[PDB]
Amino acid sequence: ATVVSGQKQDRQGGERRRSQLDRDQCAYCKEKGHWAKDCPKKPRGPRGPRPQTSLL
RNA sequence: GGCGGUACUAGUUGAGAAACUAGCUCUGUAUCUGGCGGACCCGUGGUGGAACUGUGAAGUUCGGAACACCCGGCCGCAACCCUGGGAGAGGUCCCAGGGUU
Ligand SMILES: [Zn+2]
Repeated sequence: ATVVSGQKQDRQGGERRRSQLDRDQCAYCKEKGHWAKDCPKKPRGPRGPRPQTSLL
């Protein structure tokens, strides 16, 4: 056949870290003990307090 | 907890407002990159072979494999982006594909 495909191009370099994330660390608060999916910061309803006004 | 703006409160300085510091109020804030489940398909991917020999390590024989738990991809999902097309009084739209999580 000859002539089908070819290039052979070098391209490397993928060194990146996640704040030295640990298998026992949190990727949210950076706290060690729980996981991000278990971060106590994870907000969620219902809502806390409730506003209310009258004549103003 | 920390800081900034606000006012006030205290202390100091000062004649002076004002300056500074501290206290604090409110106000506001700032982070899920390792993705999570699902099924159970593929790779012996990872790790602990089993007994036996032996003071000890190490081996040996067995099987030459098995199992188990995890593992990756993989699928379902949402997020982000690359890519394109065409018209539109200037970058609007709509929609599909992939990768990664
Ligand atoms: Zn956390």
